[PDB]
Amino acid sequence: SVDCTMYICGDSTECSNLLLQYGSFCTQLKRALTGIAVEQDKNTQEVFAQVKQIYKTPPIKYFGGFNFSQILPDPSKPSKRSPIEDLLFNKVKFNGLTVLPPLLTDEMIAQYTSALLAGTITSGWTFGAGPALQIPFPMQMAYRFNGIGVTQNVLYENQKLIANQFNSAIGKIQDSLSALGKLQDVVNHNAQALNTLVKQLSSKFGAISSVLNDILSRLDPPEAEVQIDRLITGRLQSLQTYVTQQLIRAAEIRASANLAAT
Amino acid sequence: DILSRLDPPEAEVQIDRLITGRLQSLQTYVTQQLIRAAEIRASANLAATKMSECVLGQSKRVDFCGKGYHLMSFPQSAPHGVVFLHVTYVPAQEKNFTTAPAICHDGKAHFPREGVFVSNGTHWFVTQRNFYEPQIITTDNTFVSG
Amino acid sequence: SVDCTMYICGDSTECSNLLLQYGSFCTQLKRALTGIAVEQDKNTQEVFA
Amino acid sequence: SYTNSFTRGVYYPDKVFRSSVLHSTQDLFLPFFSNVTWFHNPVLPFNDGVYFASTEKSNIIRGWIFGTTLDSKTQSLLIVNNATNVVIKVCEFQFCNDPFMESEFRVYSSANNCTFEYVSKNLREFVFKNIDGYFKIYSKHTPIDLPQGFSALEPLVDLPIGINITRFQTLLALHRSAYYVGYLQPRTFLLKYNENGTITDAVDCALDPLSETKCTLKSFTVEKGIYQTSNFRVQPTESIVRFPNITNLCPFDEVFNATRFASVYAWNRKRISNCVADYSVLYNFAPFFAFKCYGVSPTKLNDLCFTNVYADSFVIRGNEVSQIAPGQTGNIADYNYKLPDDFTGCVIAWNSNKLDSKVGGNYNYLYRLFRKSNLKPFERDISTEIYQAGNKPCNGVAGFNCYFPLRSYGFRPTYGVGHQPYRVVVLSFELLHAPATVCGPKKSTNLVKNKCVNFNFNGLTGTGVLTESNKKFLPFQQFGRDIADTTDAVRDPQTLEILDITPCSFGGVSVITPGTNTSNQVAVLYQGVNCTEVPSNVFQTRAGCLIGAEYVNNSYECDIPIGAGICASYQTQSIIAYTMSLGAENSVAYSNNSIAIPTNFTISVTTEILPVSMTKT
Amino acid sequence: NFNFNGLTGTGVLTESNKKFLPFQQFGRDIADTTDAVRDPQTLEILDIT
Ligand SMILES: *[C@@H]1O[C@H](CO)[C@@H](O[C@@H]2O[C@H](CO)[C@@H](O)[C@H](O)[C@H]2NC(C)=O)[C@H](O)[C@H]1NC(C)=O
Ligand SMILES: *[C@@H]1O[C@H](CO)[C@@H](O[C@@H]2O[C@H](CO)[C@@H](O)[C@H](O)[C@H]2NC(C)=O)[C@H](O)[C@H]1NC(C)=O
Ligand SMILES: *[C@@H]1O[C@H](CO)[C@@H](O[C@@H]2O[C@H](CO)[C@@H](O)[C@H](O)[C@H]2NC(C)=O)[C@H](O)[C@H]1NC(C)=O
Ligand SMILES: *[C@@H]1O[C@H](CO)[C@@H](O[C@@H]2O[C@H](CO)[C@@H](O)[C@H](O)[C@H]2NC(C)=O)[C@H](O)[C@H]1NC(C)=O
Ligand SMILES: *[C@@H]1O[C@H](CO)[C@@H](O[C@@H]2O[C@H](CO)[C@@H](O)[C@H](O)[C@H]2NC(C)=O)[C@H](O)[C@H]1NC(C)=O
Ligand SMILES: *[C@@H]1O[C@H](CO)[C@@H](O[C@@H]2O[C@H](CO)[C@@H](O)[C@H](O)[C@H]2NC(C)=O)[C@H](O)[C@H]1NC(C)=O
Ligand SMILES: *[C@@H]1O[C@H](CO)[C@@H](O[C@@H]2O[C@H](CO)[C@@H](O)[C@H](O)[C@H]2NC(C)=O)[C@H](O)[C@H]1NC(C)=O
Ligand SMILES: *[C@@H]1O[C@H](CO)[C@@H](O)[C@H](O)[C@H]1NC(C)=O
Ligand SMILES: *[C@@H]1O[C@H](CO)[C@@H](O)[C@H](O)[C@H]1NC(C)=O
Ligand SMILES: *[C@@H]1O[C@H](CO)[C@@H](O)[C@H](O)[C@H]1NC(C)=O
Ligand SMILES: *[C@@H]1O[C@H](CO)[C@@H](O)[C@H](O)[C@H]1NC(C)=O
Ligand SMILES: *[C@@H]1O[C@H](CO)[C@@H](O)[C@H](O)[C@H]1NC(C)=O
Ligand SMILES: *[C@@H]1O[C@H](CO)[C@@H](O)[C@H](O)[C@H]1NC(C)=O
Ligand SMILES: *[C@@H]1O[C@H](CO)[C@@H](O)[C@H](O)[C@H]1NC(C)=O
Ligand SMILES: *[C@@H]1O[C@H](CO)[C@@H](O)[C@H](O)[C@H]1NC(C)=O
Ligand SMILES: *[C@@H]1O[C@H](CO)[C@@H](O)[C@H](O)[C@H]1NC(C)=O
Repeated sequence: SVDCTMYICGDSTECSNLLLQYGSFCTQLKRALTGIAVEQDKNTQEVFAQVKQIYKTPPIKYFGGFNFSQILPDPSKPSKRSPIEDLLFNKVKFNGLTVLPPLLTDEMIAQYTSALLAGTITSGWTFGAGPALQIPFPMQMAYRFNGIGVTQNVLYENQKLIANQFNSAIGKIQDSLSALGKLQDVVNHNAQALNTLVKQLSSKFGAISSVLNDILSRLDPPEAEVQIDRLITGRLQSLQTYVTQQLIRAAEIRASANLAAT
Repeated sequence: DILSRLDPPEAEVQIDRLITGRLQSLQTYVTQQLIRAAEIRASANLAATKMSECVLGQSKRVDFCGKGYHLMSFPQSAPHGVVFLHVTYVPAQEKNFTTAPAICHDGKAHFPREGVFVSNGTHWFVTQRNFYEPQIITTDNTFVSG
Repeated sequence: SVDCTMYICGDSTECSNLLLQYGSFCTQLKRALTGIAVEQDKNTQEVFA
Repeated sequence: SYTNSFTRGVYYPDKVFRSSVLHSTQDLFLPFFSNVTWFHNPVLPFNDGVYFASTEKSNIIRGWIFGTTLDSKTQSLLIVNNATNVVIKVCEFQFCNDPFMESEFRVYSSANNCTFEYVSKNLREFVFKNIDGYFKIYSKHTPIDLPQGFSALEPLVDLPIGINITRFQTLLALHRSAYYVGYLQPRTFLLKYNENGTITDAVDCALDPLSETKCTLKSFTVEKGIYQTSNFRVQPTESIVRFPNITNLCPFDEVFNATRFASVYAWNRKRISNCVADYSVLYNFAPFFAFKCYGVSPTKLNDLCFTNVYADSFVIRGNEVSQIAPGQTGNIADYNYKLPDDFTGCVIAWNSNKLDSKVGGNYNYLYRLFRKSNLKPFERDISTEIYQAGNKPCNGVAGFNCYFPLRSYGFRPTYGVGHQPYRVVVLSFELLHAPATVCGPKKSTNLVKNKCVNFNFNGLTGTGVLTESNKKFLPFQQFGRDIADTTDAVRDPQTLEILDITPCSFGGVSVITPGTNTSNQVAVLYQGVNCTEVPSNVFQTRAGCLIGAEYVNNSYECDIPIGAGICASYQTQSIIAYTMSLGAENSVAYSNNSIAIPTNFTISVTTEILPVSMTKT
Repeated sequence: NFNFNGLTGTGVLTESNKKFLPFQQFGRDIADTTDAVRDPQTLEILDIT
């Protein structure tokens, strides 16, 4: 969120009466940025908040062999993240600019993910269409092979082999991590727009100076109104560029959130 | 007021200020419509996809044609859009039973052809997975392997 | 791509020095056009390769 | 006294018609729920307009008096209304100090130079204002301590008078055989018009924490939710200007105390350098007799800056000090010392009889009184060539037409004023090309901490809170900047300590409302403001400070989202804050040989709405 | 092309069905554009399409 008056004018009060003479440009900026701010929380709810109840796994945590400890939460942590989630988060104020916090904390998101994991491992896909119906996991895997055209005895006669091979295959995932460039790019693109927006305040745009107080200190009002009006136009153009790009870039992350929710 | 209290060489300067301001505002207006126009088009493409896949067919895609198991959908028109009426199948009133992956008989392993083996406490039956309807375990609804 | 200096000034030293008073507008222009030019090769790899 | 208005003093801001249009206007009104004085009389102030209500079936109020002096010798306004009709009049009056058969009108006794004439229970309201020489009156008479309701007032007159007003009085009908006074302030309202074009309701903006809203949405009905309406900005106090010390005074103390001065014909010349110059030694130094400053004023010697400060000193006779000045003549100023016509220096001159006045003649100080032609400004001539006035060359022998060019004063203590030796010193500045040089002395100002203040550290101008830092500058660096090149630390010139700088503490202000159809209670969130810097129920969240809602330990479904897991609801009434509930808690009875199978089902029907088109423009 | 004591504009004048207050000269639709005036001489409200 950008404070239009503090970005353009900046502290000065003689400027505020001049900025009012350009109409509702500062109202448009606030409305446009609020639209983005509301959609970004909805994007997250649609991807993760697809479960009614918060499911938990049973204490034993032994599902016919298959070992899921690398994707289930670690009870010996303040954050209750999984071992793989701990790796995933280890790789990625100014002149009127502020950053608002998300509505959902990352603890709350972790609770949606653990509910999806606990629902699936114990009831497969039945809880997404109604009540959760328990079935042993080994039998869940056998139905899944049947869905791809493999006869179900292939699992039941080879249950140990598939469970042991799976456990190593999932174990290799950490080695490939210890990738997330698509997540760092989102951070970089916004950091670059905020670093550029601030740097554009040190530009004269063809005026005598770039500071709205220094103009007055060494110039009469009749001519100072012209010099300040040039700087206002230049910095107002900066805000229009910034907000237009945030709308175009927010449509791209929204399309990605729709794919992730799907 | 600009063409009445200024000479021509002085009024041109003031007209350019109005043209610049009003042109900037009008050019902003049209750019914002291009940005919104891409969004309504994307929504219309989703509505067209659901029209084929939810109304002219039966979809298996999860949470694409309502919540539950898709049976059928009916369209209704709206002023600037479309309303879909989605009819879904939802199971209710479950009970627990006991299961086994296979049955041993004559030293051989029997598997269900299209169901699950269940036990009501004393006898074993075969049911279909989405509706409780027990059948006697026979050689007509099972197959042998191993 | 468009070279901002050739478009705006066109081989003129008086104009070229004046471009220094506007800050980093050309930096934004080059990155904006380059960032979408790289995606165009990605678009064709994802369809055929 | 002070009565509590409710929604009173609302008048039609102008002509123009308007149907169903929640129009927003800025003008001079009586604020809603204001403190209005009560009278049952003395001259009252005006300052900016007046609200005037009253109650009574009879007519006790018999006009008003306005103006600047409320007396004769200047024109004033007088408004009366007998049983006929209102009479506006603007003359020069002479008012009774207590103005009031059935004979009346003992208010004034003079009506000169009239510039305007005109002739032609119960609540009688008036609004008076005076803008650009126009004196407006709104009024309405509505039949029934004042009651409670809304009624907009229509224009009554339009009076191109020109009159200034700063005070006024009232007139009452005595017994021989109750009124209100408010004032107007610049406020903003949101006015609701009916289909007939009249004002039926209004919202006072900049008042309650709520209304601060009705003005942002342009409505009188707000739907449940959370609205960003304004912002919080901490303000700086005090202005501290820090600076170095002095290093060197640049000792005037000698040039103005030299025990052996110089005779005028060969006058000494001391040039100041880059220094600290404190002329407060002088202006408040000795007793002095003559101190005249030509280029700059004697007090502004300590806020300018010049390159080379030349200082001349000598001694001369009493009545000749009138010749050390731009553009003079005489045996001394002609050719001993010539000041130019565009002088910028500062002349000081005093009496020194007791210090350079010895008995029996003190023949040390000479003064030339023969020369070919007059001198050049600031030039110097010390020769001793024998003069030649006649036509025969001298060959360096005194006598006839060959005179020695140097004489000597005397100065015995028994002289009158105008012949005792005076000491004269002159200062002269000149700023050739130097970037900076010796300037005046700097007035410090202490240095406070942990407070938002307006600071200046020897040229560095800014605003913010000063705190002890943990950075280490190099032993030549004054201040530091952060990435993006903004100053974030300075060094105090006097104490040589590094202090961090941080802006005040602004942020948005949002209003949390259950909906005007539920309640008029509200809570306010100050976004990322610490609860110690805001200026009951104060709740600290990662999103700021929430005031006006109670935080409970239960967990509900989210209703109004605040942020960082916190929501608000209207349940327990009042307004509360809390941490959202994601959902219930289900524990599936999992085992390695148990299955659940449905025995029944339901057919469910849901809808989905999707936009397909927009308007073609 | 009309002018009503200062109000300058263009449009078609027609008999209205609005009722002004007995101090109002004209009015402005939503978005604040003049859409009706009163004739100073005859005191009748006219719409300005
Ligand atoms: C699930 O896998 C984890 C490893 O990913 C197992 O935990 C490790 O077990 C080995 C011995 O087999 C120990 O040397 C490691 O110290 C264990 N790691 C940790 C973090 O404790 C775990 O035992 C497996 N679970 C089951 C039921 O086999
Ligand atoms: C499991 O289901 C079977 C079939 O319904 C039950 O066995 C029958 O029970 C009925 C009475 O409900 C008797 O009339 C039949 O003779 C029974 N059949 C046989 C082959 O014995 C059985 O009782 C059920 N088990 C439980 C624990 O309810
Ligand atoms: C100019 O010289 C005089 C005398 O040389 C200084 O006066 C002295 O005054 C102080 C204050 O009363 C005494 O304590 C000293 O004893 C005096 N000096 C002597 C030698 O007795 C005077 O201070 C000098 N001017 C300045 C500006 O310092
Ligand atoms: C500037 O002058 C002040 C005095 O006005 C100096 O303050 C002294 O600082 C030292 C430590 O550096 C202390 O021991 C002294 O007691 C201080 N004097 C007083 C009167 O408080 C300060 O050091 C000077 N600054 C510089 C850079 O020389
Ligand atoms: C399936 O059977 C289980 C027990 O084997 C039932 O789960 C228990 O239900 C009681 C309440 O009736 C709870 O107090 C226990 O804590 C439950 N146990 C566990 C492990 O969660 C369950 O209700 C049965 N399901 C159905 C659909 O009848
Ligand atoms: C399956 O559930 C439905 C209800 O969803 C049962 O039908 C209801 O039966 C009760 C009792 O006879 C009636 O009062 C209701 O009117 C019925 N509802 C409807 C919508 O018809 C039905 O009996 C259940 N089936 C079985 C086999 O138990
Ligand atoms: C302005 O003057 C005209 C006449 O020039 C007035 O017109 C009269 O209007 C009344 C009705 O209001 C009619 O009964 C008269 O017959 C009209 N006179 C003529 C000569 O046509 C008009 O009323 C005046 N306007 C105002 C506001 O006084
Ligand atoms: C009028 O307002 C003052 C504060 O400005 C308050 O102290 C006083 O009680 C008010 N008077 C009434 C009658 O409400
Ligand atoms: C009413 O007062 C005015 C002003 O004093 C005066 O001119 C007029 O004659 C009065 N009318 C009567 C009937 O006295
Ligand atoms: C009114 O009287 C004042 C003197 O009191 C005089 O200056 C002024 O000219 C007079 N006005 C007229 C219109 O005669
Ligand atoms: C009213 O008084 C002000 C000074 O307070 C003065 O400048 C102004 O000219 C006066 N107005 C008239 C109409 O005399
Ligand atoms: C005034 O408004 C009322 C509704 O509040 C309506 O019934 C009435 O007709 C209006 N009067 C006129 C003259 O239009
Ligand atoms: C809103 O007000 C109407 C009456 O005007 C009432 O019927 C309705 O219940 C109210 N809604 C709420 C949520 O209180
Ligand atoms: C507010 O400031 C105090 C110190 O004055 C500090 O203890 C507290 O943690 C601060 N609150 C926040 C939210 O930073
Ligand atoms: C909430 O519970 C905590 C302990 O978990 C307690 O310290 C606190 O006082 C409680 N808050 C309220 C409002 O009762
Ligand atoms: C069944 O689960 C129990 C734990 O509840 C476990 O001890 C046992 O080994 C499992 N049986 C088989 C055949 O996997």
